[PDB]
Amino acid sequence: EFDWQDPLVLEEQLTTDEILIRDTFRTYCQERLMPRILLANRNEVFHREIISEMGELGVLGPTIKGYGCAGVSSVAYGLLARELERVDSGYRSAMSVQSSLVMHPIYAYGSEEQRQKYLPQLAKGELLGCFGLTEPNSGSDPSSMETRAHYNSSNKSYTLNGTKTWITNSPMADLFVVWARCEDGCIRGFLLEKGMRGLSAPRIQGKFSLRASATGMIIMDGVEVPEENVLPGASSLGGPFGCLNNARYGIAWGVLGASEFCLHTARQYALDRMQFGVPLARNQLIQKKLADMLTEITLGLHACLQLGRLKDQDKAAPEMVSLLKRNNCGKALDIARQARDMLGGNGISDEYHVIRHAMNLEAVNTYEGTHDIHALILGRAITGIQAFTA
Amino acid sequence: EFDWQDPLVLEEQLTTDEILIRDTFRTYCQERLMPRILLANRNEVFHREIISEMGELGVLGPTIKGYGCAGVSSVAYGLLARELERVDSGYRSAMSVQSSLVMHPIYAYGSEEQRQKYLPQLAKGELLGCFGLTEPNSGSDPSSMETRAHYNSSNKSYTLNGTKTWITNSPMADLFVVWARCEDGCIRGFLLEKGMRGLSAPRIQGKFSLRASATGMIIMDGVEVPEENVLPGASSLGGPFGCLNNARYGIAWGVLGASEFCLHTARQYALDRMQFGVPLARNQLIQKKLADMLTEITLGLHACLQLGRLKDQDKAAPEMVSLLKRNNCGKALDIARQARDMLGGNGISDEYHVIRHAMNLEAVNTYEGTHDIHALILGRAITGIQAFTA
Amino acid sequence: EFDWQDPLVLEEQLTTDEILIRDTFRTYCQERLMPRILLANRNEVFHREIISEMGELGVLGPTIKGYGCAGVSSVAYGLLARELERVDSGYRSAMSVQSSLVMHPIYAYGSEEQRQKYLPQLAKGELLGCFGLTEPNSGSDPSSMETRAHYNSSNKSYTLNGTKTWITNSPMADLFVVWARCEDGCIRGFLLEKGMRGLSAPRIQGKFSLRASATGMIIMDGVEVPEENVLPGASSLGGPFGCLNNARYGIAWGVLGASEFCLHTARQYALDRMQFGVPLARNQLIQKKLADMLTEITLGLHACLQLGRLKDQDKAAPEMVSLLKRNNCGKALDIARQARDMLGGNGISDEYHVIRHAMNLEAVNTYEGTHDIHALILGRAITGIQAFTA
Amino acid sequence: EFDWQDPLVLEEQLTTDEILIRDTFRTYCQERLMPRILLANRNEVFHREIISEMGELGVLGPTIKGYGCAGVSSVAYGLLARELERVDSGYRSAMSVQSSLVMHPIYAYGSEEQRQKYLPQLAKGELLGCFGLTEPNSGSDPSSMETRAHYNSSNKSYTLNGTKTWITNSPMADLFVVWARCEDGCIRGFLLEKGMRGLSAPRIQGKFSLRASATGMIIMDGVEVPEENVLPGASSLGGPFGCLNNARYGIAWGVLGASEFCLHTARQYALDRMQFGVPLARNQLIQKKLADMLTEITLGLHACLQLGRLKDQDKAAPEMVSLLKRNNCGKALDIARQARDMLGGNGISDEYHVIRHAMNLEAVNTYEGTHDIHALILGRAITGIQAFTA
Ligand SMILES: Cc1cc2nc3c(=O)[nH]c(=O)nc-3n(C[C@H](O)[C@H](O)[C@H](O)COP(=O)(O)OP(=O)(O)OC[C@H]3O[C@@H](n4cnc5c(N)ncnc54)[C@H](O)[C@@H]3O)c2cc1C
Ligand SMILES: Cc1cc2nc3c(=O)[nH]c(=O)nc-3n(C[C@H](O)[C@H](O)[C@H](O)COP(=O)(O)OP(=O)(O)OC[C@H]3O[C@@H](n4cnc5c(N)ncnc54)[C@H](O)[C@@H]3O)c2cc1C
Ligand SMILES: Cc1cc2nc3c(=O)[nH]c(=O)nc-3n(C[C@H](O)[C@H](O)[C@H](O)COP(=O)(O)OP(=O)(O)OC[C@H]3O[C@@H](n4cnc5c(N)ncnc54)[C@H](O)[C@@H]3O)c2cc1C
Ligand SMILES: Cc1cc2nc3c(=O)[nH]c(=O)nc-3n(C[C@H](O)[C@H](O)[C@H](O)COP(=O)(O)OP(=O)(O)OC[C@H]3O[C@@H](n4cnc5c(N)ncnc54)[C@H](O)[C@@H]3O)c2cc1C
Repeated sequence: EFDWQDPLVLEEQLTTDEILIRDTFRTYCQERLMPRILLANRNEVFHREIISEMGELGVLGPTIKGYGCAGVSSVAYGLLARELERVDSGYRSAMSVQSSLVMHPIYAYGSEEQRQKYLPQLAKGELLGCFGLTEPNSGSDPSSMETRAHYNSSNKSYTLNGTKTWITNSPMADLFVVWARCEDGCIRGFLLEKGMRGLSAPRIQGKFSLRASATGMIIMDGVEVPEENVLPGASSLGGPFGCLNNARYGIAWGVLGASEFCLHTARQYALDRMQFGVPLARNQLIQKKLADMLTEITLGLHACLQLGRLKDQDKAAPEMVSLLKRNNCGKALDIARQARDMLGGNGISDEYHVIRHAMNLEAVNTYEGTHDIHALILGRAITGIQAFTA
Repeated sequence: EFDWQDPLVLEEQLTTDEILIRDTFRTYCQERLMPRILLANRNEVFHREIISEMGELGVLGPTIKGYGCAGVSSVAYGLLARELERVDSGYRSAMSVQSSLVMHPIYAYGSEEQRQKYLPQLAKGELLGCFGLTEPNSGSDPSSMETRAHYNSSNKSYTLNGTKTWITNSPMADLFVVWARCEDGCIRGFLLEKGMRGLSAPRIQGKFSLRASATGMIIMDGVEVPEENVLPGASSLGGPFGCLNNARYGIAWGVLGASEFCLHTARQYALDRMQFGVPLARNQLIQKKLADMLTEITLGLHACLQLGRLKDQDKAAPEMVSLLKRNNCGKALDIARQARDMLGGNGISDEYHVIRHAMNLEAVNTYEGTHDIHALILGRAITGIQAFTA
Repeated sequence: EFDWQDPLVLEEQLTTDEILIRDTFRTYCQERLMPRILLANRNEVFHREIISEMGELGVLGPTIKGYGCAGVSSVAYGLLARELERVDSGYRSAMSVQSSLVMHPIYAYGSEEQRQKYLPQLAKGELLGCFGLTEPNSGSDPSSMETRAHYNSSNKSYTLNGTKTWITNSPMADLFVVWARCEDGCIRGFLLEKGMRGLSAPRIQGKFSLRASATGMIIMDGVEVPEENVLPGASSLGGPFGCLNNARYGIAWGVLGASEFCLHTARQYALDRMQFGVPLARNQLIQKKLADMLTEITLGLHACLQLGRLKDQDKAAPEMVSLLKRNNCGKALDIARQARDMLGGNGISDEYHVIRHAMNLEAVNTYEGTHDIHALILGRAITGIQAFTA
Repeated sequence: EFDWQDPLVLEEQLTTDEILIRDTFRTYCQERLMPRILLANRNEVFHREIISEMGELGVLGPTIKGYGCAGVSSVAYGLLARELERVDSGYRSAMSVQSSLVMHPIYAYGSEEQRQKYLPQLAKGELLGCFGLTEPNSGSDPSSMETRAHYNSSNKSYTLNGTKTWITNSPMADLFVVWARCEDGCIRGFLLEKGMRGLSAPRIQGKFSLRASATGMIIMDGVEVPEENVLPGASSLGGPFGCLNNARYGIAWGVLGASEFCLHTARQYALDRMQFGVPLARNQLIQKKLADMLTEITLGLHACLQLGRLKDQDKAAPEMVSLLKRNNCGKALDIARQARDMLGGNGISDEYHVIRHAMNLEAVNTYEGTHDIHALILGRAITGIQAFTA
């Protein structure tokens, strides 16, 4: 009766459509993505085609209704993220950005003109987007951003000056969703396009996490943005923070995919690998580790399902997402690390993949809110007292 | 939108009946049990009346259909356990025994005569029962039990000899469900009654955990048991192990009640207690602890709900129960310990209750399968390889 | 070559005198203290005689030179604390107070008259002292104390008003060293004596930690203190904090005694206790725990030795003591908890002693600076930035 | 008085020579090694010159007396390892191999001819050596090695067949110390030299740990070894295990260097980096982490000193080394991981170095005995019962 691959029977909680979506995508991930990841991660190569392929599959911005989007459930989105990360976090990162940080904001805060113009191309993967929020001196604290947008009443345009750093996709992006503080004090979102004079996106080197993902900066040297390129629905941090919650939800699901991959790899290895005349799996010390991995993965999976259902009922609060994002990323990191220890020397070889996941989850536990920041977010909600600053 | 008392909205997952049952019982627990626990735990006093009271409420053996039992869902049973333990583990222990270790076996493995005869009295709390499995040299390993039952073909009866130890309720029990190895090699269950010649149940002293619970031994000096007092439905360890899973399920839910109590107490204390001119809740170190407690409690609550639903569909496997029992008891223990540290000096006073829960959860994490035994149970299920012995 | 009872050979680091002192005291502790601890802890009984006995042995205020004191090394003091706590923390607490919190301050900040008058009696155990610093609203933050001392220029005396709580020895104390804020803003130390009008010391009930220790309050209802009873060498928090470091040093050593006791008990139990046809010690899960316990104990022992040597050279800084106090108390707590889990059901019985140590170490990790406060103390020293307040 | 860079004043425990040695080497490491590590690690480049340079400095095989070796203390050796690893584990690995796994065995188990012939060249870095013990199917269990050596009575030589894997330095080694099982059942050590027919040493690719170190295999296709190339002092596992303890001792010290580097980097970063209008160092959550790092580093440093002193007195047992190797490597890993989390996004860049140490320590915690194997080694010593196998 017990199936270690699905202890609490998540399967019977999914709809036929969700199950169908998951399996279909899984096939694509295993057939087209797994075979390119080894060298991609080793030589820091991101295949632009990947976005086009996922575009044809209609996986980009799946929860969006209309504009060429699937219009599927939040749970389906979570299931998609899990299958992508089961392969690699870098790949899932590229998809999170396109879906939740680029398409979503244009959909929720954009004008109908902007939706009509960008969504269809983004959905089909014709345009690669990026989300510019973080800056050299503004990470956990967005109120410290220095990127400014000055209004030109005569030209009915804005002039942007600033630097965004650690931006996923920027080096090969076509559309840039940038957040800058305005003269009125409010921070707004601007749509920039490659080619605009004064806009640069150099690549960041020396990464030892999310190597199969393109990461760069966004340097704006007096970039002039037409008024029509401004997002009319966002005013102050609420716009970005809102988008952030959608990306974080996808992340809470995704890391479970990476964990499951690590669990499966460690398990099979423990059964195949022999020392002292028996398989490693025969040892108590080894079995306890496997039990811990399965336990944490399971608790996170069913919690994510619940959040996904609440989300579709418009009953999901940002704190809920922080709770699972923080929990799953932290737990996922520990799992990948244990798995690495379990494969011994072979574990430091990327040929065995676990080392790649352990490295990748390092970055995942940091971006979209650090583990400690999310704790403080929960702390504020629990006590009603803010403790970020002094 | 966010309610820290129910982060993922468990409430909307419960039926009106379940909610009604929970609240009704909660009222009883807060009005009748909380007021007696301070001194009960301090002076090791178990109020026999408690079983009668719960009997009138019809909370005893709630999942049983007929025989004067409520016939409620597994989730309802879990909800009941949670409210009882929110008060004290010792109290919930007395109820777990009566319901899952005494009534359940008589219901599933007993003859119709035994059901008709015992269930109604047990349901109303007229009879206090106990479950005798563990022995001085047989704890984590039941195959080592030395209690033997010899058959008397002439009298059509059995003669039992042995010692059961660390038995909840034994000192004031009326009915004893004892497990002994038979001459044929199979271990069977026998129903003994206070008064039988050769049967003794002395109390155990020096307990510093579950003090409000009566704990003793069961000494059998050639006790003669009529054949009709044997449970015809059990043959070898499967009978007790089966019952054990039902008790463990209730335990997985219960410890969450104790955790929630500790969380609420620590939280309120952090808000009321002031040092350095501000409430303790203002400190980052304090807020992280609260965030961790809420996180673990939440993951366990929704996992338990899922298990409860599967259980009512007859799709629950023993491994599922081990996973949650091990997880929730371990996590609950850490939570009570953190809470104790958070109340400082006052935390070692039973007047603040947290110290009582921390002590109680010590025993809970040990009985009904130790934390490590459950890991091995999961390990066997995951690898297909047994690692209990060498 | 390897001796698990002393992995890094601490023995060859001790002087013949230190070794002699340790063994002599050990004999007393095992012969006179161990036999009374079971019931003492169970019924909350502190034997006043214990202080007289240690007085005859000359163990009280051992580092003090003259006044009938041994005048031994700091390491000897640490060794003494370790042997006392190997028996019980409550007992070591009574000795820490007498030696470091009562005798030391009178020795360092007192007038020659006060030394001549009190030290000899305290050294011989004729007088039982206590240290009154903590108050209901002043624990981790001493600047919040409300006990005030008003000067009476005419009578050349002070009038004290306030309440000290959670004070070790107060219910049966003869001498009270109380700290109160003065009209000039500075906090001074006053010597009070039982019998003074307005002075009350009721006992605290409901303790589930350090039960063999007498703990009470110090209520001062307009107590008049002669000027000669004021400690001329202390002015503001430096006096108490200075004394505190001496007590904390003894604590860092002591908890290692309790840990060693828990390690030895768990080890022997694992060898004697059999399940699954072999001793528990045969299991990998069990052996890892023992390895962890030995490792932490060893690291702490040699660190304490080093601190002790520096101390005698007047090169010990308060931060050094915080580091070891915080480390050893935290680690000791984990060790006792693991040991308790290792003895299973029997572990919750005080007959097996481990449960007593686990409970006791709860209080030890809280008093003389909480685990988190000491972290902040280290944090300030490392960064040069204070983070206690906001 | 308190200096966070040396809490317990290790400095006053070192001799003038040891201090002189440390500082002299430190200068070399910071001036010649630090500047090459960034790209070395990034592009997997090991500079052969490094061994020549350390050879001129006389740091190779420092504890050896004569043969052109320094003949310094064990503590000096530890101090050297700490300064090397403060730069990079890969670099220290190359030195550990040359000193403890190549020079030491030739010194202790070799013939005078072999010493005269190899030591002088190894000491000056003229020859690069490697230690071949591990095989594809023989890691934690050496008794499973398949490399065999057949004796040729006629030629008075041996023929070796087998494969060694994960061997540090092999791809550019001149001398190979290989261990093979003989026909008599005993395993002996053979000295091979590059150029011998049938000997191959291909490089291993895909490493994501110790990248600045050359790692390869040793394939022996019927390699013929003269009798004079056999180590006359080793017979069965004792030879390699003996050498292993010397390398492990150096490792226990070394990882503390990497930890200190991570602590210093995280600390400075916390002081320079600002968010929410204050330096990160102002936050409680940040300060606790720093306190933990300093605590563990300190406990390990003084324990290592003690072991080093015992070693020079020939009183060091293998278990002592396991205890510190296991402890320091495990703790060092946690420290590097925390530091990485503390630098946020920048932490995944090798430009900030912490990510390199975290990756490197992964391998260090695995080789020379895994964390769990060392636990079992301690477990056997503590209980007298072996638990490696079943
Ligand atoms: C691979 C990768 C891809 C990324 N892609 C994008 C992208 O597409 N778009 C984008 O906008 N950003 C992106 N980012 C950046 C991510 O959003 C930011 O890295 C994160 O928000 C940045 O904070 P920080 O790195 O400056 O960390 P900081 O937090 O400033 O500093 C690091 C440490 O400080 C701690 N800390 C901070 N404040 C406090 C406090 N008040 N109390 C206690 N502890 C505190 C943190 O928890 C952490 O441990 C990416 C980052 C990475 C690594
Ligand atoms: C308050 C209380 C009430 C109880 N009430 C009842 C009752 O009503 N009815 C009843 O039948 N029993 C009862 N029990 C007993 C409980 O069921 C048993 O205590 C538990 O099953 C007993 O095992 P043990 O205590 O002997 O532990 P043991 O496991 O024998 O030993 C303790 C340690 O050994 C470890 N260990 C054991 N085997 C292995 C292995 N193969 N590998 C690795 N580690 C191992 C355990 O995990 C544990 O840490 C009660 C116990 C308590 C404390
Ligand atoms: C058995 C026993 C015997 C004692 N004997 C004596 C005695 O003889 N003499 C005496 O003077 N005292 C004595 N004490 C009291 C001890 O000195 C005090 O209990 C301790 O200093 C009191 O602080 P608190 O209990 O109020 O804790 P509080 O710290 O006020 O509150 C508890 C929690 O708040 C946390 N906290 C507090 N401030 C901060 C902050 N700024 N940031 C983050 N976290 C914070 C603490 O770390 C802790 O977890 C005794 C206590 C006990 C339990
Ligand atoms: C960078 C690097 C450099 C190296 N350089 C050298 C060198 O120069 N010379 C050399 O000889 N070797 C070298 N090695 C290899 C090192 O000595 C071996 O990797 C280690 O001994 C190999 O064991 P394994 O990798 O097969 O692990 P295995 O232990 O076989 O398997 C991995 C896991 O199994 C666990 N495990 C194994 N047995 C048990 C048991 N009985 N009970 C419970 N758990 C168990 C381990 O603890 C571990 O977590 C190097 C390795 C690396 C990564």
